[PDB]
Amino acid sequence: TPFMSNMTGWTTVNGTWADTIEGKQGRSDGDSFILSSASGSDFTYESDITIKDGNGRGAGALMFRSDKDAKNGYLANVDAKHDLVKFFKFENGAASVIAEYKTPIDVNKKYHLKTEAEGDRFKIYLDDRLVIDAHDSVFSEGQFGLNVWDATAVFQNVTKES
Ligand SMILES: OC[C@H]1O[C@](O)(CO)[C@@H](O)[C@@H]1O
Ligand code: NA
Repeated sequence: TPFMSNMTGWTTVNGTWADTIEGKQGRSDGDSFILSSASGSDFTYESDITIKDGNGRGAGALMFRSDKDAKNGYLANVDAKHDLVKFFKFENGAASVIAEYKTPIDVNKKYHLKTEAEGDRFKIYLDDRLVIDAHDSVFSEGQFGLNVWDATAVFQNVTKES
């Protein structure tokens, strides 16, 4: 098992998801999603994320407090195309952004993305540097997942602690 995670029940919502020696690979034009059967309310959730060459060289994301369809929930991402770390939400099937931090995000560079969620408060860390501290009260609990946007991206050491 080349994909390292402490979570299981990984079930594709859409896009294409496969395990490689670099970890779990997602690939789509636009947004796509894979959900774990694992669920949570307050937690730390993290992954190594690498944007590969291909598609639009866009983004890879943690997803959390997600509904069963990935139509509602929170994401934190690294976006190579836009040079952004975004904290955002889907609500009623569409995305809107809560906070975003500007920094160069390079293709083929491994980033460690960490989210700490506690009640309505979220702290997002990029390679251990705190970059976003935000509030949003829309979702309190749900499934963990992963997302890519206009990208091929690879996720490794995907872990939850609570
Ligand atoms: O940064 C990429 C992300 O940006 C969004 O357009 C939200 O602004 C999402 O659809 C996509 O996953
Ligand atoms: Na970039």
